[PDB]
Amino acid sequence: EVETFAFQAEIAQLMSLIINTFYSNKEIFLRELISNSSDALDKIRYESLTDPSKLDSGKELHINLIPNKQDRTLTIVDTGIGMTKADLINNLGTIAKSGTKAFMEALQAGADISMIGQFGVGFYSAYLVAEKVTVITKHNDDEQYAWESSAGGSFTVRTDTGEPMGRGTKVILHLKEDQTEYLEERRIKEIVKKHSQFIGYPITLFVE
Ligand SMILES: COc1ccc(OC)c(Cc2nc3nc(F)nc(N)c3[nH]2)c1
Repeated sequence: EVETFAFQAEIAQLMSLIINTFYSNKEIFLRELISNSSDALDKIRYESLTDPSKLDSGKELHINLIPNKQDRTLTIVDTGIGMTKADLINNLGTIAKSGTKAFMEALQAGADISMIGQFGVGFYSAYLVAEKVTVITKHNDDEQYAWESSAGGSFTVRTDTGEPMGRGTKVILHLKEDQTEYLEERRIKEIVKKHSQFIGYPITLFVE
């Protein structure tokens, strides 16, 4: 069964700003999500220092970038800490409320969209290039979940019956029709080199 939830009003507002504002420098979505992955990998790494059993669900700490032209998706995969149901439905939204407001304020004073990550809400930059985002995630303390949103003010959560992922998070970007450049190998490489060059975890760009 699929539960449908309303975004907090501020988040829905931010999402619509991201979708509606004319802003050509869309490529920053990728460093935002890679950075989110890196924080999540840092978290499970730190936690395992005092409980090595936390790595029973997978020892490898890394990031995969997987384009698929047939499906028109770009997937960012990590083996970080993963998200619980509570994170998905409640906690992320609660923390995002302040960041969103600060960001929206900054945006006059003349900040720009590329600065979204300094407000801890970089995830929503996915909406610069994706019409729909699906997030598959698994935390040690919980079951595997599928979060999904095409914006418009709501998101869904369901327990995921797909392939089990061990531990971590996959963000599946269903790209907008005019955003398929982000499926191209050389465009992805270029972006990773420019914005994510010093991430402390292996980043593997899959080819097709
Ligand atoms: C639905 O997913 C999100 C919604 C809002 C949001 O930041 C407001 C984030 C940001 C984020 N949180 C994450 N937690 C883990 F363990 N791994 C990741 N790769 C994560 N990315 C995710």
